[PDB]
Amino acid sequence: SPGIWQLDCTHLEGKVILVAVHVASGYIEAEVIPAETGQETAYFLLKLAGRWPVKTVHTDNGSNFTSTTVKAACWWAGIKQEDGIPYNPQSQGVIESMNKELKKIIGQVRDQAEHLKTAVQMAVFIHNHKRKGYSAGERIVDIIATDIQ
Amino acid sequence: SPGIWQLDCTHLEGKVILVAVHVASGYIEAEVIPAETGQETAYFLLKLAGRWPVKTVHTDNGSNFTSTTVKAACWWAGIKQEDGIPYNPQSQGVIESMNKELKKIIGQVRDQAEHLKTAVQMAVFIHNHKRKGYSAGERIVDIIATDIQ
Ligand SMILES: O=C1C(=O)N(Cc2ccc3c(c2C(=O)O)OCCO3)c2ccc(Br)cc21
Ligand SMILES: O=C1C(=O)N(Cc2ccc3c(c2C(=O)O)OCCO3)c2ccc(Br)cc21
Ligand SMILES: O=C1C(=O)N(Cc2ccc3c(c2C(=O)O)OCCO3)c2ccc(Br)cc21
Ligand SMILES: O=C1C(=O)N(Cc2ccc3c(c2C(=O)O)OCCO3)c2ccc(Br)cc21
Repeated sequence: SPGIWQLDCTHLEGKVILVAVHVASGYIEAEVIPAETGQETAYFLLKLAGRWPVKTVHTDNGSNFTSTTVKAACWWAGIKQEDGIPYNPQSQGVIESMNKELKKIIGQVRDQAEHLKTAVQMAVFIHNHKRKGYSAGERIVDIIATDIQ
Repeated sequence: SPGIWQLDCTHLEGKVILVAVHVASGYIEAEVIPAETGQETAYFLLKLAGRWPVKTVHTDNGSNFTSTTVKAACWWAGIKQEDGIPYNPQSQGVIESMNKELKKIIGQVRDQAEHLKTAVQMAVFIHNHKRKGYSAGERIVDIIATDIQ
């Protein structure tokens, strides 16, 4: 479980927000892209796996699951690509709740920046630092550190 | 020291590679940009600080140190912006050595991808996973986890 991530794609202002969630911690990374393509998804996964020890990725849909470019990136980066089918049905709802929360945070900061991408990164910051008392950022580090020992 | 990062800017193929180094671990994040502007640097720091607990950044030059946009981002993200003057003169050399090593890794992967940005992210991956035996990725997590506890 310390190496497990979930991809998630949501839409705002006619653009796409691509999100990777560390399942055990709730920590996220995100980017704005014009549209979800295999190439964009593959590049996003390469960035993620260079930054955190990504063992398994639950892909967000069948097109990315199928994409040869995504498969090439997962091979390159040593990532096991899996489906993201909510076998535990509470998964649909958890992701849905996350997307709603992210968009809410984006709305709270939206006026501080001109570009959506800036507002998205502010929202990533706010989410990962929020005290729930540990934050997601603290949890991911502790989880992986425990795993290393 | 767990919160201390150093910015570094290097050039390749007529483009700019912006690098943030976690001083205590040697862990890096990097991006390709057309040119090093305050706005690009500010955005890069926002991304970094949303992902890792950035307390202090040693800026790479006086223009970024002075930039109002960089100062605004450091304020927003709770980052103490400092100079990057090598008071310990081995700093010039360590950064120089890093840039040389990065470019070498980029050269080793360059043919596998068309875009420089992809090759840079492959090099980030290879650097952060390389066993020196701990890797930089392992060191940064351990350092921050120890700090949390
Ligand atoms: O509300 C949520 C949520 O459920 N998560 C996802 C999540 C998944 C699994 C978890 C989570 C979270 C989380 O609450 O961040 O927390 C404990 C560990 O298990 C979010 C992530 C980003 C943003 Br913005 C909002 C949320
Ligand atoms: O609020 C802004 C902002 O406007 N940007 C920078 C910026 C400066 C000038 C611009 C900008 C932006 C931007 O929103 O990226 O958009 C194009 C118009 O001119 C930020 C970067 C980091 C952080 Br934290 C906050 C912000
Ligand atoms: O050769 C180096 C180097 O010195 N570092 C920077 C660095 C700074 C301080 C350290 C470092 C490193 C490092 O070797 O990564 O290692 C142990 C902790 O103290 C590099 C970072 C990325 C890449 Br690519 C190459 C290098
Ligand atoms: O080697 C490539 C590659 O070509 N890309 C993706 C890619 C696919 C098709 C392209 C690409 C790229 C790319 O280099 O980003 O460049 C534009 C021409 O058509 C990679 C993405 C992740 C990883 Br890991 C490796 C690679």
